[PDB]
Amino acid sequence: IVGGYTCGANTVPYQVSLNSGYHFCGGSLINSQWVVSAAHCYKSGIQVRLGEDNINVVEGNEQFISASKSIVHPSYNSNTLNNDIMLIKLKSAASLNSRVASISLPTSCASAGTQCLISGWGNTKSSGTSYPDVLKCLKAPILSDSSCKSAYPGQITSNMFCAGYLEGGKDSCQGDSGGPVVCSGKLQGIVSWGSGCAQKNKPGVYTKVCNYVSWIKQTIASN
Ligand SMILES: [Ca+2]
Repeated sequence: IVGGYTCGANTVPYQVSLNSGYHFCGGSLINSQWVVSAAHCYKSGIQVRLGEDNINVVEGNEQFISASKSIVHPSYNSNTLNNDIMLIKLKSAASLNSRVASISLPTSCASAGTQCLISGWGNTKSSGTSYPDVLKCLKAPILSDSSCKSAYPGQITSNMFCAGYLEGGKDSCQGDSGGPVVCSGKLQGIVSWGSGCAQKNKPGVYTKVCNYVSWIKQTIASN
């Protein structure tokens, strides 16, 4: 996260870390057995880390759980990043408490201007690379579809939204992918892609979770 602040330990109880011997993506807990993340974070060997603040120190409150399976959206397109969503089933059910809790799915899409909380352990630099130990947070509005499309003409599908600041200085960055975008208590977005980090007129692009609620529900029911 570039331009954000320290969240505070366990204040984003639905944030997960995907680990393969290092932190490579984020994700959100949506029930005791399932995490949502981005299709592009897809790899074998994933250990889901819940209740993490400092990802380098065991502090207490962590639960380390192997993914049992990862489900990339069948229509995911790695050139376009259209349908950039993935579900991960935990080998066993997390223990839900105040530190480790699930985020609700929206029942309707958010409008332009809604303020959301984005969070991750990704690079905190616009230029160069500086990874934090602790979770960082950012408040960012959802931009209008007109602005989003005039920033990335021919690249925005109806399953993507833009959020952030046209002025540069504040954004998600390398490391943050798969992580939540939460707006009024629901998960509206997934960190997906952009152009550099916190560059002027190049806001971050997010997966539009409201378009996937049925798919999520349907796939979880059958697995
Ligand atoms: Ca830790």
